[PDB]
Amino acid sequence: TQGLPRVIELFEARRPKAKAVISEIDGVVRIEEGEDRLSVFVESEGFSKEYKLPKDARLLVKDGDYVEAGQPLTRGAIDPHQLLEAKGPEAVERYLVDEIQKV
Repeated sequence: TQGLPRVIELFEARRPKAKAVISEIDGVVRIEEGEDRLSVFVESEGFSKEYKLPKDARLLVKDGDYVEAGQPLTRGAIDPHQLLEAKGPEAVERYLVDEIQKV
């Protein structure tokens, strides 16, 4: 359990230790792995951006799936600033409040 240090981690908006990753744009998910490291490509009409992922960490999105902006690709806590610059302010409010209340 994360607990009080997590509450502090939230109220201070501090970089999560087990940082998940979020899509900066809206596009399809194309998973590519030769066996070295894992790469997850969020690709769209005008933009193609790839995410470097460690082979060990697991993810929430199967290949070919649609992802909204700021939608977490991997499992873990989410860096507030990232989703602020991704999804926008209201979603940040929602996440912060819901996590504090989760604890």
